Amino acid sequence: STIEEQAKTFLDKFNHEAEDLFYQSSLASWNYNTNITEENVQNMNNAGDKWSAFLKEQSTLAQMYPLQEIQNLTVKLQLQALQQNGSSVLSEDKSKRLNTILNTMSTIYSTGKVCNPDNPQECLLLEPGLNEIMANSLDYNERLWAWESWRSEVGKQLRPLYEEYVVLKNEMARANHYEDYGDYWRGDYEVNGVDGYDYSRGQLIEDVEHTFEEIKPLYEHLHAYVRAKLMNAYPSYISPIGCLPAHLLGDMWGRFWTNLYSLTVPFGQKPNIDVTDAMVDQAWDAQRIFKEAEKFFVSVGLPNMTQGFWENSMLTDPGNVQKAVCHPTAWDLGKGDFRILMCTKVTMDDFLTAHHEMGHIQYDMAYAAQPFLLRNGANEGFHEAVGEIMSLSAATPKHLKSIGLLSPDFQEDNETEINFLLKQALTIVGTLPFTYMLEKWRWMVFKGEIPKDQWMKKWWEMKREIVGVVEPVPHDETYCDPASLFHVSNDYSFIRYYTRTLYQFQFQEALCQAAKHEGPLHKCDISNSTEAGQKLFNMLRLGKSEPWTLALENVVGAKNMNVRPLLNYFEPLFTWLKDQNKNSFVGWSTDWSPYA
Amino acid sequence: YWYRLFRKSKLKPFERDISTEIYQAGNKPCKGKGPNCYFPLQSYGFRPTYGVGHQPYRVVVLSFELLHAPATVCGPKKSTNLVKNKCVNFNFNGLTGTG
Ligand SMILES: *[C@@H]1O[C@H](CO)[C@@H](O)[C@H](O)[C@H]1NC(C)=O
Ligand SMILES: *[C@@H]1O[C@H](CO)[C@@H](O)[C@H](O)[C@H]1NC(C)=O
Ligand SMILES: *[C@@H]1O[C@H](CO)[C@@H](O)[C@H](O)[C@H]1NC(C)=O
Ligand SMILES: *[C@@H]1O[C@H](CO)[C@@H](O)[C@H](O)[C@H]1NC(C)=O
Ligand SMILES: *[C@@H]1O[C@H](CO)[C@@H](O)[C@H](O)[C@H]1NC(C)=O
Ligand SMILES: *[C@@H]1O[C@H](CO)[C@@H](O)[C@H](O)[C@H]1NC(C)=O
Ligand SMILES: [Zn+2]
Repeated sequence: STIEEQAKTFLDKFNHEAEDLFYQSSLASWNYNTNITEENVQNMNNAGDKWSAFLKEQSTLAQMYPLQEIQNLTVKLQLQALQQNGSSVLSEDKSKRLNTILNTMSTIYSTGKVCNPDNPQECLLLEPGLNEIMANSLDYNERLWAWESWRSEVGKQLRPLYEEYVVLKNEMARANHYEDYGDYWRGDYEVNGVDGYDYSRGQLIEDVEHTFEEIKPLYEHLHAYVRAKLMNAYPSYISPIGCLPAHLLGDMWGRFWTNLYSLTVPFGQKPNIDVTDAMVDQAWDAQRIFKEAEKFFVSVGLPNMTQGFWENSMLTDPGNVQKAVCHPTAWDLGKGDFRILMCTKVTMDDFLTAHHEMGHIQYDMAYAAQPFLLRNGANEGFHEAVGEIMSLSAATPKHLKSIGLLSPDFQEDNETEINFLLKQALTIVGTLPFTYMLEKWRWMVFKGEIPKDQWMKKWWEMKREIVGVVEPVPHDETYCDPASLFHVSNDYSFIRYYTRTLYQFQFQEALCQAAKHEGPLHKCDISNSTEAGQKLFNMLRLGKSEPWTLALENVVGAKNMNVRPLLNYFEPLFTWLKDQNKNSFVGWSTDWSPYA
Repeated sequence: YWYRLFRKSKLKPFERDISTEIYQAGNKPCKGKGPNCYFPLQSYGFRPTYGVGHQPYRVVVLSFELLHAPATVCGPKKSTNLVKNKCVNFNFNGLTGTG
């Protein structure tokens, strides 16, 4: 006769309907992903349409129960997930316009190609053209040509579309009793209810600013070292004190700095660790790699793979008879169906990717007991962090020596550790400012502090002030540079990566401390340590049923984001950089530009 | 294969219900589905590729007893061979002796 009982019954019905519908959709999607055939596409389309129709029908009936009359803090989260008007607040024509504009943007981004001047019959599409050039070329004019071209052909065909996209998304956000679309995305971290763990939507900005204010010295030293080393490959293109050009960062946009290892290696004479020859000399296969990964995961006390996973999940490419999409992915079809889809080769990179995917599968398997609506991570950053901690822990030389893939007489020196630390730093430390700046610019644009005619005047201005990169050619308001990315042209958030990177090192430090480890953090293996696994389990099985602050506190011991473990992980590299660059200058000035 | 989900009461040992009337959840009187008026019957979705915890189990709950009765059809008894011209302990249909 109350409202709580009616809400409970409604969720009870929805829980049993959604399971069957979602399982049908997921099975159809997997069947399509295995092959490439017309009837599979037809089945996938039918299943997806049915699932979307059911979800839309069930969303409407959930608004009858007021949110203020229910005090349970568990069904309230599910109702809040269901009571959300998706895009129906506006009129039908506006919704149709929004769907059309999104589809047009996606189509424009997907099928964009650039042609070499005076050669209309030779056009490349980035994967083996621009981005390949971007990743494996030491020339100067070619890199600048590709970098300017791709943006010139793509961004101007997306900017007018993006203006209407922003306007309509703001309209929908205000219709949904929010401030803007940026507030709509920041709401993922919002926690209301139980006292002592509240997290307002506006606290995220302050937390991110405070945490980033501490990373600056290490990034400054790394930037100075990279700038000093790159003056040997481009002698007359890098300022002694200026900012690094964005077209010489080994990537189309500068997201990662991994492709600069061959230019900035400290000791090129001593080789790195590569067990590919050991893998080949003992006749290893994909099954052996996967069973070794399973052994590593069971070494810490976690459960192992279900029998069906060894049957329904493909491990190697079928060949020319079939046609699949080789892309690693952990599939949770529901109702006890967990699968891995990856084409495996005998290589160390696959040896680490297997661990990453199996960590994904373990995390998915952890929270199978929770209701359907709560079967996800605490936030949008826990999942990849749990995946990556195992990958970081499994590459230690001690583990390689223990499993017999390395010579027992290989005397590990204090010179290879610097190489490994630098290689890890170039791909971990060098991406946080980029993500932070992109999210800050997007939030400022959505909020309204930046008028429509002052977009790019800020976009290149923040770069020089944060990332230390300068545009090689001037730009006007016609360009839309951020839309060239996959996560900007298509509607996707970007603050996931910063939080994931900050969480992974904190978790690693907590586990290493719990494992009674003595020495530097970079030589830590969580193998043969039960105490290092059970603690992690306390976070694995919670899911979305509890605020992310409580989940983080259950492992690390602190309820707020922290950065000290990240700097502790790179301490000897920091000392070596401090010793090396005593005769150089740290810092950058925003006055030098390549074009002026 | 179907199973009950909603009912406005609890069950008692050895009770069976076949009712198909719609279940009421609100104050207003009900005629047909639509609003808070759900059908109290939902089916399973068994598939051969489910996990161990979701695959169908044929469960004979031998909740058997009801022993007492004018009749007592019985479990089966073992018999052995027969020996003659010798001193043995015999049991014939409950008649027990020696000779
Ligand atoms: C995949 O394709 C092959 C031939 O193209 C066909 O024999 C097989 O049944 C297909 N399987 C699925 C799941 O579509
Ligand atoms: C909230 O409801 C759940 C079941 O939906 C129950 O387990 C829990 O005890 C309830 N909360 C309180 C404080 O009783
Ligand atoms: C949006 O949600 C409100 C309740 O918050 C509801 O009254 C309104 O009809 C909804 N609009 C839709 C579903 O388009
Ligand atoms: C790990 O996998 C092995 C191989 O089947 C199995 O015997 C063992 O029970 C697994 N460990 C756990 C904790 O499930
Ligand atoms: C873990 O312990 C086992 C059993 O003693 C041992 O064989 C293995 O080498 C150990 N692994 C590591 C990484 O020390
Ligand atoms: C390694 O140890 C040696 C000890 O002789 C020391 O001279 C050197 O500075 C240390 N660091 C590197 C990077 O070699
Ligand atoms: Zn991953």
